[PDB]
Amino acid sequence: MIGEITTFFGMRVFTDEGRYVGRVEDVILDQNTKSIRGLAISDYNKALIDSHAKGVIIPYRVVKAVGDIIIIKDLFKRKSRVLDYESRELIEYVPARSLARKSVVLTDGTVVGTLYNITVDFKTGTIVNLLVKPENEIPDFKKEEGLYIIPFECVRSLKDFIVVDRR
Repeated sequence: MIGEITTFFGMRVFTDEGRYVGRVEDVILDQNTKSIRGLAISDYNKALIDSHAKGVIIPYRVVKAVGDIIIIKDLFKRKSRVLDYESRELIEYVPARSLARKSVVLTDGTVVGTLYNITVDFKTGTIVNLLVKPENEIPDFKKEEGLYIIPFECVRSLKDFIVVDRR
């Protein structure tokens, strides 16, 4: 259920009707809601998607399962419009990879380190932790496997420098 964001990368996505959607290229994040917003897909199925973009974004709420593959709700169908005189019906934000190995700093200006990875809940889509490769010795963040465990609650911006506070 809970794991690291790099796991998404390269995973094939299918629908819950067994139909191939594509391969995850990136993961779209939201600081305001501390959650995954969408998945960026490439090598995407033309039979299902009418589009000329390099990649398409699937909103994260349609994700049902993340295992060896990602299963999403099948939404690649046509609704049928109702006809009044006929019983028949008619038919006619920050990407995760752009945070790669950025520098992480405190509110005062201390250089905390370089971002290594991001911990997320795959069912909920909540962002849980940052994992920062250390460069200085701040006592404000606990450690595991030699990385700073920064609760995402404490992140205050994510532009050219990842900015982090003690609370």
